[PDB]
Amino acid sequence: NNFYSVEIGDSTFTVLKRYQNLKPIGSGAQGIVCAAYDAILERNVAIKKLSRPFQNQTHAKRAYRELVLMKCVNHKNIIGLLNVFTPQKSLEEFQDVYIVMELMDANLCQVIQMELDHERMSYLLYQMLCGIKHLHSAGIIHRDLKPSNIVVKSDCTLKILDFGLARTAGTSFMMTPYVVTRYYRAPEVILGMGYKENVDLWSVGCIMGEMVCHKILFPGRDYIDQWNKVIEQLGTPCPEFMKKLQPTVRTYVENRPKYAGYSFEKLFPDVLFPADSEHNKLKASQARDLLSKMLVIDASKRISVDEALQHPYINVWYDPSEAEAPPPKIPDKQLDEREHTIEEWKELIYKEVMD
Amino acid sequence: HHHHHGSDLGKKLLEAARAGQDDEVRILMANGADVNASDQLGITPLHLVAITGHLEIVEVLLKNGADVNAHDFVGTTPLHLAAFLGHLEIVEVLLKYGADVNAVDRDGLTPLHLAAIHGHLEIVEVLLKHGALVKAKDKFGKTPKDLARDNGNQFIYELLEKAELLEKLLLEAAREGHRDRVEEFIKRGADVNTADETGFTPLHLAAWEGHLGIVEVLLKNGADVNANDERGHTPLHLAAYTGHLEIVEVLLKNGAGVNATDVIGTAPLHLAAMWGHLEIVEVLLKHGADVNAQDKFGKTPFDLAIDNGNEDIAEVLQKA
Amino acid sequence: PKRPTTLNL
Ligand SMILES: Nc1ncnc2c1ncn2[C@@H]1O[C@H](CO)[C@@H](O)[C@H]1O
Repeated sequence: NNFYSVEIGDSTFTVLKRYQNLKPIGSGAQGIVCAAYDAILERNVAIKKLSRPFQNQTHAKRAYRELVLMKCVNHKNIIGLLNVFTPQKSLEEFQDVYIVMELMDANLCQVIQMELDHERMSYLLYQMLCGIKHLHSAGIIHRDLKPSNIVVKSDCTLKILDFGLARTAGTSFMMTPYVVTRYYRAPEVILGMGYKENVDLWSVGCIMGEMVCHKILFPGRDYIDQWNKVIEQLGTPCPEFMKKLQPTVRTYVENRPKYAGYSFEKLFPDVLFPADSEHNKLKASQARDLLSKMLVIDASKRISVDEALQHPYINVWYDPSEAEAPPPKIPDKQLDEREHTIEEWKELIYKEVMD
Repeated sequence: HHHHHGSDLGKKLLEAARAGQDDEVRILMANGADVNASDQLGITPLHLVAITGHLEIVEVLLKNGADVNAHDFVGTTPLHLAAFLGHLEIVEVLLKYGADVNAVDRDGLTPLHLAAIHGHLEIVEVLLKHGALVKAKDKFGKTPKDLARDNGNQFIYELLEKAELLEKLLLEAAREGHRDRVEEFIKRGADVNTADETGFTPLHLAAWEGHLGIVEVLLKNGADVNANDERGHTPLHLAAYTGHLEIVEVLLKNGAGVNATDVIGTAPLHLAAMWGHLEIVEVLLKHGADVNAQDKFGKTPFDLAIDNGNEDIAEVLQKA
Repeated sequence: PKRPTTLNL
């Protein structure tokens, strides 16, 4: 018919005949991502394949959630949907879902490792914050930003790939050998506290500090050891913070070995930053000042997305059409709250694919 | 005038346990350190070693007399920490040495809550095997199944849901009068002291419907004789209301509260006189029911007998 | 200043 199959390694991609010359570009928790040439659009696209998402309740929840958001969210700094199809003809035969999205050049692992100047470092962080603020205007808190799900293009544009974890999603998604999620997990999530919208700035602080140090800031050996790596660097938090913790978590945190931490001048010395740009705001001290406001254990004392966009290191590139863009209207008011059975998820996802 | 001083090795033992130095802990215990050394926050060495997860030294502390159910200033027992951090090995040895499975902290959390919050399935099984309250509510009225749902641990959610359903069937089996079903659900592990949304236990429903055989079976399996519903009614209240003599006498033999009152102040003797069960009134008086008991309105059992026109019962109450 | 227009690899 109008479909054809191509063997990509061990995965089998049954894509539309319009998508030719499929080539692998990355491996994720949901499956393999391929780059193709859309002969109809005469442009390069990216295709990822979801295999029986409904069969897993958590994957069904994410697949539907991300299908809904991918459609209605249109923004310069969030990856854009181009097509959605399934090769199966009926609801009973329904199996796989293919998402066609804008094709980017690489992920942040190539940019974090290379040596950047202040102009590109701040502009990439600005593009990140614009995407985060747009997601927040729709009521989505990402809580899962890491170099692996942030992609860039050779013209220095940045886009967020996924929409993170919901409130009920948990600490992590399915397995992948190319990512360690706990490194960028925020203290609120670690210690079982509630999380606010500024939880995403902790991820940004870890990513920004990684652009400067060229190594993982907080490399925990296990889930609860991640807290040790955080306090060893930033210092044991104040008693004001620990009072908000649940009893058992508080008992653990109180009886941890006390660490005084290091000042951000010792954590991020001037030598680790590039030469001070010709712009007055793009100084090594300004980038360190932004880090001192993001990498903060107490979310109550951490700055917000709007405050970071007004920070002198970021405010250089402020454009209201990018930061104060009109928020997207999500059609499903119970996007994250709905619970269904495996066959109810199957029919719910199938309808999103077909219209 | 007299100035006492102490060697205070417990502070050194607390630090050696917090740092996870097992050789120093053994050396300090061998030099006289108290295994129950308390911090200003109430932390004992058993707390700190449970956090580090050193099973060998946990058992040495327990063998030397450490309080297995010590709680700190926020009410955290070592079992809370072991359930929070996922130390199955320490959870089992703590329960082996007599830990409280339903130990509760400042915010009403049991160890089953913490295992459900952080997705330690095997610990949930061990906690439930040792008799954890499946429907234990906290400061916010959330059961462990609710917290498993809130943290996305579906497998623990589905595990606790089937355990709640089994308790739900035991309740209806006791109400309907199916003795074989009641005994079957007890063998499968259903908590004999489970409660519904308004506080009725299986013993409440069995006494209400007059299922004496099931009342005896539940009591033989360790049911709470004086469990309260939200209104404050014990099984003896409902038994006195129905006028079922055989159940009233069985409840009293197993230690029922003859003078228990509800939110209004109504005692089993009030109900027996209210509904004209002279035979029940005599037995309640035989077990020492208070005749002068007043409700919120100042009505004694004699008053309610006079109000409802039970002339025979009011005479018995008058002589007492 | 003007936004950067190139990012190598
Ligand atoms: N639209 C996409 N464009 C470019 N690369 C992608 C895309 N989606 C996924 N990838 C690659 O796969 C990884 C995770 O799927 C990313 O880190 C990236 O390397």
